[PDB]
Amino acid sequence: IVGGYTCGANTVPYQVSLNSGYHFCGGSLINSQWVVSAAHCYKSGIQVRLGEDNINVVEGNEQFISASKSIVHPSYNSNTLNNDIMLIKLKSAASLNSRVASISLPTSCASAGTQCLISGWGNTKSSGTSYPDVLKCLKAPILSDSSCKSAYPGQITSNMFCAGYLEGGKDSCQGDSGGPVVCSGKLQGIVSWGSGCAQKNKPGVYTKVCNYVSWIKQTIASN
Ligand SMILES: [Ca+2]
Repeated sequence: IVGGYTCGANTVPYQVSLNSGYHFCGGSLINSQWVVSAAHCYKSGIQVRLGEDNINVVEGNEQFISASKSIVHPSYNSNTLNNDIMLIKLKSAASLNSRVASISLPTSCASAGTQCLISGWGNTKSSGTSYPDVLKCLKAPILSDSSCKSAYPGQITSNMFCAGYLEGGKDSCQGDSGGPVVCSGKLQGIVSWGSGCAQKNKPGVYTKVCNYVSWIKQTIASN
């Protein structure tokens, strides 16, 4: 996260870390057995880390759980990043408490201007690379579809939204992918892609979770 602040330990109880011997993506807990993340974070060997603040120190409150399976959206397109969503089933059910809790799915899409909380352990630099130990947070509005499309003409599908600041200085960055975008208590977005980090007129692009609620529900029911 570039331009954000320290969240505070366990204040984003639905944030997960995907680990393969290092932190490579984020994700959100949506029930005791399932995490949502981005299709592009897809790899074998994933250990889901819940209740993490400092990802380098065991502090207490962590639960380390192997993914049992990862489900990339069948229509995911790695050139376009259209349908950039993935579900991960935990080998066993997390223990839900105040530190480790699930985020609700929206029942309707958010409008332009809604303020959301984005969070991750990704690079905190616009230029160069500086990874934090602790979770960082950012408040960012959802931009209008007109602005989003005039920033990335021919690249925005109806399953993507833009959020952030046209002025540069504040954004998600390398490391943050798969992580939540939460707006009024629901998960509206997934960190997906952009152009550099916190560059002027190049806001971050997010997966539009409201378009996937049925798919999520349907796939979880059958697995
Ligand atoms: Ca830790």
